[PDB]
This record gives sequence, C-alpha cells and structure tokens, in this order.
Amino acid sequence: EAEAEPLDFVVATEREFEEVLAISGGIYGGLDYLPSRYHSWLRDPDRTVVLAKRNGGVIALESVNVIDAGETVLVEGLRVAPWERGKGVAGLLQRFCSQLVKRQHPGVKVARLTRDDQLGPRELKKYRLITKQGILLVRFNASALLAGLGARLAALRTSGTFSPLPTEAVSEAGGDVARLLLSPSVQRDVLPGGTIIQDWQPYRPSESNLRLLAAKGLEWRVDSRARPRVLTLCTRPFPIPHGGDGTWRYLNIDAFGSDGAQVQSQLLWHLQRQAPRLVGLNVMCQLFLEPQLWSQLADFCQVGLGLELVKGYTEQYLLEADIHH
Repeated sequence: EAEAEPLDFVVATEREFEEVLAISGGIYGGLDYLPSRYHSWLRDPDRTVVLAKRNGGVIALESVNVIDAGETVLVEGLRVAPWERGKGVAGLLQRFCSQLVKRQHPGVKVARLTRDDQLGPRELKKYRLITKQGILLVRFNASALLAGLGARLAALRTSGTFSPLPTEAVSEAGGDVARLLLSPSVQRDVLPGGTIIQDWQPYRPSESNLRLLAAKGLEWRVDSRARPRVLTLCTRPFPIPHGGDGTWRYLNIDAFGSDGAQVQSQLLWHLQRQAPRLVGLNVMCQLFLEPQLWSQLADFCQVGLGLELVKGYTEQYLLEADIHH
C-alpha cells in the first residue's frame, strides 16, 4: 500500500531538534556529532540542512555546505529514521539536495564527503578517492589519565623507552597556521592528498577556508615551523551519546605527516592540553594519521600510555564526485 501523504523537503529549524534526535539512535556507534552540532549547523551561512517530512513528521536529514570558495559542496549527516529505511528515502533526499545546490550555487563543481565504510565496486565507480587516513580510537577517563601520566612518563624516560621530543607552537592569531597551510611544500609533503581534514571535514588549503577554521577553536602543533614535517590539529571536544549518562566527550586529533615519533609527541602534547579541561568526564579520542604509522601509535597508546583500544584498524576515506546536469 502506498503512503497516504507525500514527502515534503523543507529547511530545518530549531523546532525539529527533538524529532531529529529521535531518528538518530545508534548512529556512528554512539559517536554521533549531530546532537551537539545541530544548533550550530542552523547558524552556518553557506549550509542548508534539509529535512524530509511525511505527514508533518521528520523522517530524514541531510546537510549540504558550500566551501572551497564556492567550488565544493560537502555532504554530511545523511540519515533516515530506522522505521523508514529501505524505501528509497535517502535516495530521494540526496537528489533533492543535489538539485538545490545546483540551482542556488552554480559555482559548485564537485561534492565531497568522508566515511569509514569499506569501499566496494559501487563506490569506486562513482567517487574519486582523494586521500585516506588510518583511524585509531582509544578511550580514557580524563581524571585517571591526568593522575597517572606523570608516573607513566617518568618510568618511560628512566627506561629509555620514550621521552617526548621537542615540538613547536603554532598560533592562529600570530599567523603561523597560514604560513604552514598556504605553503605549497607543506601541502605536497605534509597534508594528506594536499587536503586539510578536520574532524571529518575536508578543506582545500586556502585563505578562505583558513577563516572558517579560525572560528572553530582549534589547537595546532608542529615539529618545526621552519622545517615542517608533522602537523597536528585538535578539535575542541564535544558531547556524544555514548554511555547514555552524558559524561562522554569526543576528542578528534588529525595528524598530518610521516614521522611517527613526532605524531607520538604531538599526540601527548594535545592530551596534556585537553584533558585538564575534561575533569570528571570520559573521552573517546580518535586519531587520524598516515596508515603506515597506525601500528606504532596503537602500541604507543596501549603499551606506552596504558590507554584502551576501542576498535581495530579502519580507514577514513575522502571521496569526491563531479556535479552533473
């Protein structure tokens, strides 16, 4: 039997927040960002958050955000209520959003997205793979980490097993971020596929996108400003549904470059910066890094720092497709 009422595609408002939460159970294994980000998304000037409604009720959501100086649309948040799946809803919503972008933003030439699902024949036919990073996910209680880290690092140093390597400060206000990310050699030799990936969001390295990044409260670290080889990027932690008790936060660190020892020392630096602000909370810390470094960093986190590995090796894929008419 066909549905009594038609689908209606509308721009999201704050009125639908609770309905959106109610269709989002279990998404991203409890690491879903949308509960914490929905209000922000509605304020973003180049973003359209589209809801599919049936008979006045929200059954699906998709975000399209225009970045890269008008040339790219990033697709995020695609989801259909569990009780409405398998009927083509996501396909219809994707088509509505793509037509909306083509109508309102004629300058958009490509769509981009990131995901960690295994790429099958269907993905490889439709998308280009721009780059990929390995994904390392660990968990810790912030207070417990802070209480033991001094002793841990002391024992690691006395044993000659590990001593933090020097790292260098990176100030956005001071211009260090722009001097790094606008360098053609940093783009070629450090950034994965010449792209900034920040908490799953890809940006071409341009001044326009640096303004967007500057507003997010990111923290950066580098091995050397004068001779950059490893650059790390920490996104401010945010609440996630995992655990159901409100105590969990997601701490995303993107690591760019090939020197595993510098990724280790910069990871430690970010943990020491961020954990004091999370006293009383629990942390899902997800590190993205060059694939050949994953085993080294997994051992550093598990054996060196005593952190619990949540899952085995997976990959973050940056995918791109051309816009067609």
